[PDB]
Amino acid sequence: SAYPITGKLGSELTMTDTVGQVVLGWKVSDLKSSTAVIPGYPVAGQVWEATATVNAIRGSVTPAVSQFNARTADGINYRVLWQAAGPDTISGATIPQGEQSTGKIYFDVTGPSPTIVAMNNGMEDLLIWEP
Repeated sequence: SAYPITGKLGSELTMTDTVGQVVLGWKVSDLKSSTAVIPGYPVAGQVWEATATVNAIRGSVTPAVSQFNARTADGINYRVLWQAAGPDTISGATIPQGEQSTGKIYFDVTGPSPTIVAMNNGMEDLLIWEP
């Protein structure tokens, strides 16, 4: 597979999905230890956050926020705390072509600190943002 598409934190990466007839852009930036208290969530480690923006380039897009993950370089993975409580969380609402949607996503970091964000759809890694 030609996936994943890799680039830098702070950059917007484009993915074309012709099965869904959509094109979207995702920006991920500002991955960092958070002071957010999520919850009613059972946090085991330290809450981390990133700021994510989805861009509906072609078609209406419903962002697949549950696909996000924070990772270390060797590959330890922390699932997004999709959606749920979390302050100023990105909306999961569908956005029409030409609009964008932004907000925070959170992670429960229980090991080494992450430096990477990756979107994975259960089948493979699609988009990766690294230093």
